[PDB]
Amino acid sequence: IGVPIKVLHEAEGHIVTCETNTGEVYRGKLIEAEDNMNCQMSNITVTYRDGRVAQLEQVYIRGSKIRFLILPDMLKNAPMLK
Amino acid sequence: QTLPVTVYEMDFLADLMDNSELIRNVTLCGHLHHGKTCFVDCLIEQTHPEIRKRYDQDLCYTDILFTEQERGVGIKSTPVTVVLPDTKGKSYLFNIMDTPGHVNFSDEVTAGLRISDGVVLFIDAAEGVMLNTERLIKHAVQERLAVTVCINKIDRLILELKLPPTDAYYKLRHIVDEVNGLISMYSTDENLILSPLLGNVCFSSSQYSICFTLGSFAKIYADTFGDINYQEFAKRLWGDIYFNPKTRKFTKKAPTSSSQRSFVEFILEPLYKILAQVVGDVDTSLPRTLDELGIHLTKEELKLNIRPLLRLVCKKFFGEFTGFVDMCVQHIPSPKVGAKPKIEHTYTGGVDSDLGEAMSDCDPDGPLMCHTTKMYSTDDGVQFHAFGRVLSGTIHAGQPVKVLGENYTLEDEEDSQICTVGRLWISVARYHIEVNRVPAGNWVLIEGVDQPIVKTATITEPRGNEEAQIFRPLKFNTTSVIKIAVEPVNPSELPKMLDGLRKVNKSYPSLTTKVEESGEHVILGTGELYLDCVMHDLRKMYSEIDIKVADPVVTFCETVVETSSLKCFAETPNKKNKITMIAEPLEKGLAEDIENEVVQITWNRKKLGEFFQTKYDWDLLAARSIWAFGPDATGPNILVDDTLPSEVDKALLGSVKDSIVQGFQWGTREGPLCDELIRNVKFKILDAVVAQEPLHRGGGQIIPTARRVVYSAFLMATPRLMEPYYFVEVQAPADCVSAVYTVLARRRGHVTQDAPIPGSPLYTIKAFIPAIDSFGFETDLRTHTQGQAFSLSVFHHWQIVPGDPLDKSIVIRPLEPQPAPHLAREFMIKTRRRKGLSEDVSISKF
Amino acid sequence: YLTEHPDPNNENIVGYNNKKCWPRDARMRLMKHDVNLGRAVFWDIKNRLPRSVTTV
Amino acid sequence: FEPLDEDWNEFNDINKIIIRQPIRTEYKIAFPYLYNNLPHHVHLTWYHTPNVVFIKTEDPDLPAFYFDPLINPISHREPLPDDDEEFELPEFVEPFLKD
Ligand SMILES: Nc1nc2c(ncn2[C@@H]2O[C@H](COP(=O)(O)OP(=O)(O)OP(=O)(O)O)[C@@H](O)[C@H]2O)c(=O)[nH]1
Ligand SMILES: [Mg+2]
Repeated sequence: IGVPIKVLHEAEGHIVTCETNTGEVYRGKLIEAEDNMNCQMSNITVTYRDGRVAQLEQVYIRGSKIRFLILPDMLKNAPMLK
Repeated sequence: QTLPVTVYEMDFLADLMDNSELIRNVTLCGHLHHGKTCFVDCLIEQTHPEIRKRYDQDLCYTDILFTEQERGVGIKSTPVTVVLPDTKGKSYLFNIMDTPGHVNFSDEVTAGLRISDGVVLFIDAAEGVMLNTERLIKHAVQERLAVTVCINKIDRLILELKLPPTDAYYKLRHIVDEVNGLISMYSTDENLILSPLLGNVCFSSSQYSICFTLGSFAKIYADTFGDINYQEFAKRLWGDIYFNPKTRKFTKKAPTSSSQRSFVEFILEPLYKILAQVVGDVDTSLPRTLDELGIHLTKEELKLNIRPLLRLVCKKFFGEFTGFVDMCVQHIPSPKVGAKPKIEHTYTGGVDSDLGEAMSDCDPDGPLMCHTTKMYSTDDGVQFHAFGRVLSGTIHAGQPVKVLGENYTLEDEEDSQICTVGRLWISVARYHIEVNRVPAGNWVLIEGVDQPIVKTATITEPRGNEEAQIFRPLKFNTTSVIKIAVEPVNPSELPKMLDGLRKVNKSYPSLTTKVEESGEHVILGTGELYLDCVMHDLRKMYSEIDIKVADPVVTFCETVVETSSLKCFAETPNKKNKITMIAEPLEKGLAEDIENEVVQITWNRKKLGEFFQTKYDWDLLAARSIWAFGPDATGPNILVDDTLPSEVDKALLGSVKDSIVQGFQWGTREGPLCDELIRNVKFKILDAVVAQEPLHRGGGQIIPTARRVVYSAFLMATPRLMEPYYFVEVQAPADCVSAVYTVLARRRGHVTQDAPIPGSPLYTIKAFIPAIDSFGFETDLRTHTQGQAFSLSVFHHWQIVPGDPLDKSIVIRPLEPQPAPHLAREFMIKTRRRKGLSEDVSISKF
Repeated sequence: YLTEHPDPNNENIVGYNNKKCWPRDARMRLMKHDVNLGRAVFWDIKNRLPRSVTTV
Repeated sequence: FEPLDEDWNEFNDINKIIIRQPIRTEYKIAFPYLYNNLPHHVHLTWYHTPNVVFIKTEDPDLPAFYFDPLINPISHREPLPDDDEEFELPEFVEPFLKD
């Protein structure tokens, strides 16, 4: 296993925001993440492509449809990145 | 600031404190000498590259006092804050409190369990469950913390006993079963089953850096061979389950007669083979084994001695202590989750208050609520630093705060002060990291509030939070009964000693220093080594003078045995109102039910009376007539009503009772014999002639009158003395057991249990001893058994001293050990002479 | 005696002349009442003599 | 060794002291600050080491790991999963150091 997956496992418990292939932005607390990018998240603010804001409390995103994730800024002092 | 080299950045530890889900508050405890501080040393060497153990001596990184270095035992519980990775690789913040395992310093553990959420109990694999382990299971369960158990010193099953593999498995299983029994004895929750299958029990050897659960050793298999689900493979390496090598499956029946269990086949025998090939075969077959396990050593590393080479091989093999982190994350809650029972148990006013729901969320902004339990000295000994945890809010360097003492209420507002915080640190053992703010959930070391703090304190905000109440004081595990008296050698140096006498009062939680009426400064303590450390710290740190200490004595109590021969009546000096009382003893076991809060006040009279009429079989006229109990709020004495409503108007008698209970409180402490507490009495009012005018019903007439009523009822009903009895457990070889029976025979004790330890040749002797006979007891055993027996003593109970304390016909020749009927008289007269009373008290005095 | 000369620290034991030739239980036992009475006796005798004429 | 006169007081009154067990010298040496006046140049002694339970080998023909009858016997007597949910290890996976 490489470095970015270990950075993904480090960001669990903090607030991340993910955008997937359907253009939808999901922001909230990351609960679980695996070697593959299957992300279980909770307390989610949801922005669709048109602009509707929704509240979804348990989301499980398949890692295949994910475009990218956005991590907190204090992980630049994490041990695997130094 | 300067700091040692650390494998993680300090800014990462600064930014990790803000998330209260990644923080764990853990207290390591256990019996004496079972491997706590060496495990902390292994964690420190895991986190620091430049700190290494010497080849001949232990490190002891968290023993920072010189008394702990000269005695070799732990005296002060020390905190440390580290960042550790788990098996999956995620970093976690650990606040670890190392507490001493000696029994007389049990107060150092209770101050550690107040500011933490989980308990890790270390148990020696060779000795097993002992006295203080059994007491700390009870004390950690009743304080409502999560409990995990680590079995340290497993190499004593290998290198000392030379024990077969299935017999070592049976020893470990017997230890775990006895732990489950001691859990199930005191708990009402059935979800506290401890087993290695649940990831709840760890295995360790502190001397050679071995630490594993089932999951970490399964991760070792997954890193060695690959393509194995370690979380599923670790579920079948314990209990009666067998590997069948033909089908390559796990079956519950025996394939052959020589089939071993899965824990023996996959885990324990490779450990035996690693230790055997390091110790016995370093010269011939050790490079073959190290080539087989994938471990490369330098040629200079092979030329070491056997113990550092075994530590090096086990450290290269097992590596980081990931199983301990997995156990402390899985089975010890975060302070965001476990805040609600902490506020429910430790905060006065309940969790249902307005501030309790604010503190139950662990909110890092809002009202500042901190609870400081420990006081640490500097190098100079001129000022102290408070140490506690932050329940809510965020404390800042330079913030003006309000310090609340243990006597503060919302009604009084007297025990409070406004102070200014100087600096803030997070504590490592031998250094400290200075920060400017500490959020909620962490531990904090506060400078500049040490002046009103005696034992504990509550740190709040000055403005706002006007309904803030204090937390509960510490409920200690044992009762300090040893009295010593101090004086200065030069009498002009009395204001110097009174400095140090209030300084060691802060660093010691269960210490009680008082001044008698004759001018003696009396210090209470739990044992000999405890007061030895009291004297060392006192003189050498806070007095720098010479101090004389008297001979130690224990604390006595007063009681009755028979029913009083005559009804005891007394009037006020206003000659208007009369109170009459009969004193009787309580039943066996009721006092111990009052003391352990099985029976309580403030109940709404129904369940209270149903207890008395259900268990102890009191009548309805007797169960519905209690007024109050104890001199202290839960003391073992009852004020009972027998006044019939046909003779005494109960609507007018209920007005004076608020003063009669003050009377009974003020008079059940400092009784008439030798000014000590009363035990095991019911004081029963039969007749009362109540005044009609309200000015004659004042407390100033009736409270000394009710005091004299209680004194007369106590003196008429054949009063006796009571002395404390210690419980003693002795670990000894099978030959010196008769010598133990010989030594205990001359100190008025009796042996209750003699039991062999399973899996060990040493025996255990459990006995009761008088506390006044226990001076030099340990030294007598360790001298008479040639140093092979060892003993520890805790406070257990109270019993009646044989003899009559009122027999004036007894003459006592001085400087001679008196026989059994003279004991109560000698104790009573000499304690009156020491405290400063008259030579005698008469029956018709009150 | 204690009206003019208070003793808050019980210092009137140190400075007490005693006879070391006898055993410990044979000479004077220094209880606080007897030491205060001895200091009071010597004070009452010392007050009666003008210090310009004679001095004890 | 060669050495390196107290009046009566309120403090050392023998009518206050309960004489039960005679205090010896080794009591004052084991705990040098509790039973001693003027402890000028004393040293804190080492308290205790746990009892080494090592048993010597008397027969070279016995196995090294043998249940010696000097050791007291262990009195013999869990959520285990079912056999049908078959967890199969790969073929080349062996316990460590079986050779
Ligand atoms: N054989 C063996 N001895 C150990 C092990 N761990 C610790 N010891 C030894 O046992 C002795 C006591 O260890 P400590 O860690 O000081 O004991 P402790 O638990 O700190 O005692 P407290 O002060 O009560 O906390 C030392 O000599 C240690 O080297 C172990 O894994 N195996
Ligand atoms: Mg220790």
